[PDB]
Amino acid sequence: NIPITGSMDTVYSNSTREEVFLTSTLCLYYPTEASTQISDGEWKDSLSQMFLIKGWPTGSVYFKEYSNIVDFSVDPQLYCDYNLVLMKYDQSLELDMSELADLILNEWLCNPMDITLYYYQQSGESNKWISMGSSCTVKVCPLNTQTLGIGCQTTNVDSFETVAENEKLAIVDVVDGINHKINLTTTTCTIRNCKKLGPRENVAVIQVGGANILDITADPTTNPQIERMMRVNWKRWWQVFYTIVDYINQIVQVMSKRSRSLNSAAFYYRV
Amino acid sequence: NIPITGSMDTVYSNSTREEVFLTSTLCLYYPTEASTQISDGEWKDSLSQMFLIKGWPTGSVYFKEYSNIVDFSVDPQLYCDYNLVLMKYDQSLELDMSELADLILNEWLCNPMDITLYYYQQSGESNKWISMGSSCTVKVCPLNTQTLGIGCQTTNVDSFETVAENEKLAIVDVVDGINHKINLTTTTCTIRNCKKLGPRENVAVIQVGGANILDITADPTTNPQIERMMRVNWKRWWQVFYTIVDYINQIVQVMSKRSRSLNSAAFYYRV
Amino acid sequence: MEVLYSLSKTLKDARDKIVEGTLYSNVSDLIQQFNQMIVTMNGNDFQTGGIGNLPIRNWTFDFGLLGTTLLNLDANYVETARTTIEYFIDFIDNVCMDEMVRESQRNGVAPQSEALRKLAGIKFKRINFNNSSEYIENWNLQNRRQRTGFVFHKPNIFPYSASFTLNRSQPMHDNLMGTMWLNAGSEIQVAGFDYSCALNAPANIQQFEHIVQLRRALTTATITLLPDAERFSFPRVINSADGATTWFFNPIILRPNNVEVEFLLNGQIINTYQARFGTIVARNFDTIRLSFQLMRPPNMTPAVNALFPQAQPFQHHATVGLTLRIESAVCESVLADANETLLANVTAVRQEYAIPVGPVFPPGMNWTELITNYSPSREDNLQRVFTVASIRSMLIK
Amino acid sequence: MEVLYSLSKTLKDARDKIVEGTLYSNVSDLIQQFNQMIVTMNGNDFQTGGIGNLPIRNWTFDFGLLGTTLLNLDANYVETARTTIEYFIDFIDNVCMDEMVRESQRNGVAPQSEALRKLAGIKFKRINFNNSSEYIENWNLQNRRQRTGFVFHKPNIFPYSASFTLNRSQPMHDNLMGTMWLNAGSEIQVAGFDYSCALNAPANIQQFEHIVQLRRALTTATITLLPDAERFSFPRVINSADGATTWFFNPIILRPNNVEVEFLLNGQIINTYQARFGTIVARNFDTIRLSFQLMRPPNMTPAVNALFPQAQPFQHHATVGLTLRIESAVCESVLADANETLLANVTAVRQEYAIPVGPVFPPGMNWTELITNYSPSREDNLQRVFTVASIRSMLIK
Ligand SMILES: *[C@@H]1O[C@H](CO)[C@@H](O[C@@H]2O[C@H](CO)[C@@H](O[C@@H]3O[C@H](CO)[C@@H](O)[C@H](O)[C@@H]3O)[C@H](O)[C@H]2NC(C)=O)[C@H](O)[C@H]1NC(C)=O
Ligand SMILES: *[C@@H]1O[C@H](CO)[C@@H](O)[C@H](O)[C@H]1NC(C)=O
Ligand SMILES: *[C@@H]1O[C@H](CO)[C@@H](O)[C@H](O)[C@H]1NC(C)=O
Ligand SMILES: *[C@@H]1O[C@H](CO)[C@@H](O)[C@H](O)[C@H]1NC(C)=O
Ligand SMILES: [Ca+2]
Ligand SMILES: [Ca+2]
Ligand SMILES: [Ca+2]
Ligand SMILES: [Ca+2]
Ligand SMILES: [Ca+2]
Ligand SMILES: [Ca+2]
Ligand SMILES: [Ca+2]
Ligand SMILES: [Ca+2]
Repeated sequence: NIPITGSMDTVYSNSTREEVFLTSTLCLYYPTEASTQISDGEWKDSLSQMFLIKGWPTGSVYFKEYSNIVDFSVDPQLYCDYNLVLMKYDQSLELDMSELADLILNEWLCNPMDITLYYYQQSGESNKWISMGSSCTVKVCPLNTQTLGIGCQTTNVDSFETVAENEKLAIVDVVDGINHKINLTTTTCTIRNCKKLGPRENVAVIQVGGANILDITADPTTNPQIERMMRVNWKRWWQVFYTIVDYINQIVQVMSKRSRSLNSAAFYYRV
Repeated sequence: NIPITGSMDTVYSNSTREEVFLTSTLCLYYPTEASTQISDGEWKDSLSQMFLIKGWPTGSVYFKEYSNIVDFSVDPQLYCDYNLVLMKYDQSLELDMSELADLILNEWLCNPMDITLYYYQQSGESNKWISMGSSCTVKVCPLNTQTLGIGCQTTNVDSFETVAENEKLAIVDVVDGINHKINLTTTTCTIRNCKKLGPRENVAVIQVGGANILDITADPTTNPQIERMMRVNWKRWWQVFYTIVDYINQIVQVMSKRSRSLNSAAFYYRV
Repeated sequence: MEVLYSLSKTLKDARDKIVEGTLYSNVSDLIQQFNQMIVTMNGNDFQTGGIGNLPIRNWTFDFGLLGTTLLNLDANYVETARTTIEYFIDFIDNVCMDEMVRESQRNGVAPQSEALRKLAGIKFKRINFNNSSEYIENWNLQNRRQRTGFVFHKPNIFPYSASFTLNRSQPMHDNLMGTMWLNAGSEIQVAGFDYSCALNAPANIQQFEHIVQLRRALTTATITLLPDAERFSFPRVINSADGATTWFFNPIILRPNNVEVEFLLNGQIINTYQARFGTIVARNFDTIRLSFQLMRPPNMTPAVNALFPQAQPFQHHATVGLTLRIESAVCESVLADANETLLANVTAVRQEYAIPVGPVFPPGMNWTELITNYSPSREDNLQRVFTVASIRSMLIK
Repeated sequence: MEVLYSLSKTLKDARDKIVEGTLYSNVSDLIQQFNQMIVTMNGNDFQTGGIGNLPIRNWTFDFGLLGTTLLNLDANYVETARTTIEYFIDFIDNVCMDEMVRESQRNGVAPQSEALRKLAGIKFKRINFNNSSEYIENWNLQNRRQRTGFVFHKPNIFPYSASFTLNRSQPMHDNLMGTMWLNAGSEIQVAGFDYSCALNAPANIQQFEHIVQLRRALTTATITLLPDAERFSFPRVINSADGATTWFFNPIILRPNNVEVEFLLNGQIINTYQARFGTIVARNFDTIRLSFQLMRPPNMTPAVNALFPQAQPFQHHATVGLTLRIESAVCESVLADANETLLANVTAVRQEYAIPVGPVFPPGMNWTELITNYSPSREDNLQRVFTVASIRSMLIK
């Protein structure tokens, strides 16, 4: 990117809220239990009308149901332009909720790994391995410079140190600098070596249940709170949706349009 | 549109072909009989590998099969960034092929019509009514100043003047400046009042069969052979597809980036 | 500097009037003036050149006065006079070259070239002969500051510029509208064009306007205004404004209706010619506003009707042009011309000796970039070097 | 104009030295000068004003000489002298005022104000008394062309300019890097900021550079260089380059390590100082290159460590800065300062009578637009009016 000079006395431009709502799409991702509690089915159209009151065109708001948190965790495809992810917190799903939130909230440049053949290190702090599928069970075995396992025999998989089992998604970090031999269940899960770029400013995750538990930064030392990790108490999904619709201006202001030149085609939902 | 001044001595810029091939996507709409005659199914992957030689990355090409021309006419969504439409010509399908070509090649601004309440005029030359559905049989009864039929009785649908029968897609032009009553099978077919804006730069139509017959301009006087209505003879669909792949540079040179502040959201296959 | 002009004038008149067989009454006054020049220049040493490749040369003056007893000139008289005159002409030419090449940014009117700075002193005022040429008398007026004036035939006042503007556009460049012009030397050629041929314009009238700003206001200028601009009336392909792509257009020339030409001085409408072609005049004008229109022909033979369709394609693009020559003008400041070799002389003298690029004139003295920015310091130095070029061209053509 | 300064000087001397009881020894030569001035100015008719609201006035001089037979000055001498002197002071004040309101695009240094133009004539050359003040001295030197020097205290050579450049930018403006600067008056405050605090930079060192070009080459300037540019060292909300949105800037001031200032004249290293704050000297220069480095500290207490993470957010934004005052300087061309009141005098005289915007100067004569484009013609007019204002301030305050 070339330099961009600017003056400190340029007059503030007119507001672009009208332009952006006229030329962007809002993109809700809600759990199926939401609709089941709603017990309706004109509600998508009614919410589209209530968004039209706020300013979006009639078709610019797109609702996407998902089964539950882990089932959305496997392969999150965000087919649209400003992504809101409703996320109901329930106990024992803290880590998988955090994994999903991290994966959608950060941009990842990443490429496959042929587990059965090579041994893999990790470049540094911003290099994880992302495993996705029906049932991922990573079983790692660190090696030495002599290529012999430590805490594990290179052949006996039974001695491999499991670090996740039966998770739809797993963002696994291992010691950075050690050649690891991996076993992962090639049929029902695939593992890809991924590196963390800047934030994915296109998404925003709304935790619906209890206290702040999301820790997208895998580092223990830092647990930053991002503007895009919203949290709202709830008892009724209608109340949740009404709050989101009413304060959509604040949400989309907090969120920003994506900025990353992709090399891959996909189905987006644009205007 | 603000003015944009430009010199007449600036040096020609380098070739942008590689930039656009890396930044855009191509998508081919072909009939099912193409695959039937090809008698294969590694052929999509083979053609993607073949395009990669001409310089389109692996994910850039999207093959969207459609059953046949009349069935694809009904509300065609062109999920792409550069659209090719292979269009096999058969005798007696001239008007329907022309209808589809007009629809996709020309940019339309369409408004809903409520046949059951209002009698509709046509504003001028650029206005048409497009009816799309499983079987559209639009019958028109023109009306007087006192809303009484001429050549028809407003309440007897049998005396109406049929202008399309059982057609998946009909672009009807009636005499401008006269109110009409419409009978169209409301459960099956949807009719919209559309105005033709400028052309759509995104799409190109490769007529595959016979003589130069497409007439996009409903005016009898003008029959302009637009550059995007390409034509080629055929005996083998493999030969057709190899022709397209070899001459892809010329086709996308003929086409150009779409330019319109749309308002209707829809899925696109962009990178 | 007026001393330099008087030296050139008296040497020219010596070369001309001192000829064999002529009466002495024809040249009594000239011989007296030549003797004054000899006896006032005697004893003075001059240093010329020393910039670029222009060689350093020293001039010393010790000459004998021309005779006066002779009642009718003969071969001896004229050849001795020629021996003196050749040396003097050489000195004048070298001084003029020096003052052409030298430059200044503050007080451009002042003499550079220490030879000319010496000549500007008070001792050499007795040489002042008469200041009659147009350049020298404008120079004396400036020195005595008053209203100067230079008469120019076809003055190149416009910087060379070919360009266009698109008031309606799109990436396909298939339906455009706007203007496209050249301003070069003394010619303005402006052509408005519309691909729709005013299909949707109000009343089928498309408006085009083009405002040209002169660096110096021209006085009592004769102009030839014709319709149907030449250069913008044949099919051609032009790179877009960004330069990313190129766009075609195929002109169909039309009558430019209710054309107006305003000649403006400080935004004040000084002259206004409405639908009048041929030769026109402007008293005093700093800006030219060419306004014209493209009217869709209300009636149309089938040929033209097929030519301009109501549909989209627009395969032939309607245009309407205007050509405007400035045949002659009077300018307060100095300009190059088609009739005067002053700019050519100055530029040639700089190039022949490879003068380093100065702080005020542009590299190579290209007139286009010199008149695109024609600041007063640049004007002062230009007037100085042009007047020196006139003085030199009196002798060395 | 030299004669105008002589008039002002001799009136100031007359008002200060012709006082009750002072010996004739103290004032004999002054009386001789005054008598010469009276004799020269008698029998003339000057006209002053006629531009804007400045009223036309007519000045006629018929004043008797001053006595010389008095051993020691008494009262009556002083009253006669004063009734002459107030008239002369009013005349000189009006002449300077009318001169300060007139411009000339061509030949600025030549006088305007027909009164002053008449004073320039050969008749009044016997008034030339003394040319002592700095401004008249430099005027005489320019006419006597050679080096001129004006010594300035806090010269406002820098046009007002506040702006930033971003070498790493995102539409969210959360991980930025670049510089900001205020050049105003004699201040250059520059601050290079990095939001990541040099994580991925080579060796955790981020190089910041800032180039400042002077419109005139200052000479022998004392410059106070300090770290920690204050103005860019507290939270701020800055409009983006195109004004679309506004970004947040939350400084943490690191040391600027291995700073390096280069003072350059015609693009060659004239002076260089590394890690040398306090009072420095620029011998002769035309541009200032300030190059500093943001070096991430390797060792950190936990507070600093918490401030600068390796992660994405970057709540606190590291920065370094320099402040550079030009305490004093010497320039070849006239400038405004924080010491002399010449710009104030000229601007006040223009505004008092509502002079219309002239050809050469900017509207209102604002120093930012006057110095940002400081062409030679503008410099000529500015020197003329500044010298006239300095002349006027001798008598009128
Ligand atoms: C344009 O013309 C067609 C041709 O008639 C119209 O179809 C008519 O639609 C109505 C309502 O759907 C049908 O009414 C039916 O009547 C029977 C008894 O008459 C009753 O059992 C049904 O419950 C229903 O009410 C009518 O039969 C049908 N006509 C035919 C010949 O089938 C069509 O509705 C017209 N378009 C519009 C917009 O009205
Ligand atoms: C400019 O801002 C004002 C807010 O007072 C708004 O009413 C107006 O529509 C805006 N104009 C544009 C062109 O956005
Ligand atoms: C992992 O270990 C199990 C049990 O030994 C084996 O069936 C499976 O093939 C192994 N997978 C890989 C990728 O080695
Ligand atoms: C454009 O083409 C020329 C000739 O092939 C080449 O020298 C130049 O580098 C190209 N431009 C760019 C930006 O690479
Ligand atoms: Ca998980
Ligand atoms: Ca083990
Ligand atoms: Ca790691
Ligand atoms: Ca953490
Ligand atoms: Ca009938
Ligand atoms: Ca049809
Ligand atoms: Ca019609
Ligand atoms: Ca037709």
